[PDB]
Amino acid sequence: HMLSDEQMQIINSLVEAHHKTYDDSYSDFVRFRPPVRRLSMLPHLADLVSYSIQKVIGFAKMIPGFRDLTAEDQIALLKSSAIEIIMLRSNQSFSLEDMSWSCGGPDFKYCINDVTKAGHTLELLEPLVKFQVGLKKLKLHEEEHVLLMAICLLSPDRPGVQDHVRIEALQDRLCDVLQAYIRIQHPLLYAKMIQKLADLRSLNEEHSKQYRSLSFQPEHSMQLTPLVLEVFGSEV
Amino acid sequence: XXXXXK
Ligand SMILES: C=C1/C(=C\C=C2/CCC[C@]3(C)[C@@H]([C@H](C)CCCC(C)(C)O)CC[C@@H]23)C[C@@H](O)C[C@@H]1O
Repeated sequence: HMLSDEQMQIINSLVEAHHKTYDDSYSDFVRFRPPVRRLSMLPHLADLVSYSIQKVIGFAKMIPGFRDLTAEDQIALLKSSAIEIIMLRSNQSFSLEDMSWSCGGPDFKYCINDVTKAGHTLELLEPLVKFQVGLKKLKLHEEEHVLLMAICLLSPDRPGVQDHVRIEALQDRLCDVLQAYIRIQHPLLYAKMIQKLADLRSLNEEHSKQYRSLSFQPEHSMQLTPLVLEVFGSEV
Repeated sequence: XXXXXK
């Protein structure tokens, strides 16, 4: 029912790492290819995701103990979970009032129909919005939000992971840190957030399906970015 | 031509 100094520094490190890698102004969005409302939104949303992958990579490298894993394990964790961290970190820009991601003005307001114009269907998008709504209703503290992202990233049950025991140890430390934080700050919540990680596994599965079909169409794959082709690609 | 792992 108390946080140790080492647990406190882990929280401080993860929150500061998130502030370094998440810009609430969304001012870098003007450097993306402009949004257009076949697959007219694909250039903009590909630049958006590729930008976010860079931010997730930066956030991951500042998770305490992450840089001590082997480089191959760091990459395997990133490739398998990048889309889950992006969906998770996107909750900050999601809004319950209009059910969309608002990253500034109307140009950077991403409705469900916009992502339809990036090659995705309702099978992915309807559960994704439901995930955003259920996550938004939890009213997570910033400490809980960033701890959930770090826990999701350090899941050992990913393809290509070698040192499954060390990643398990790191994730357990973060789960312990998170469980002690929830105890102190709240009067249930831990189980719900762990359930959100199971939702992300399902969203990940559906996205990779729709991305794979998208990436094999040359007129569309040429609209992606080099980083998106690596992270979401099949080669390893 | 994942060295954004420096
Ligand atoms: C990125 C972030 C934000 C929105 C995330 C969104 C909204 C648009 C549609 C997205 C991008 C989903 C798409 C299904 C992903 C499709 C990517 C691709 C076309 C390559 O298959 C995933 C997350 C959704 C904005 C800001 O919160 C930063 C965050 O970091």
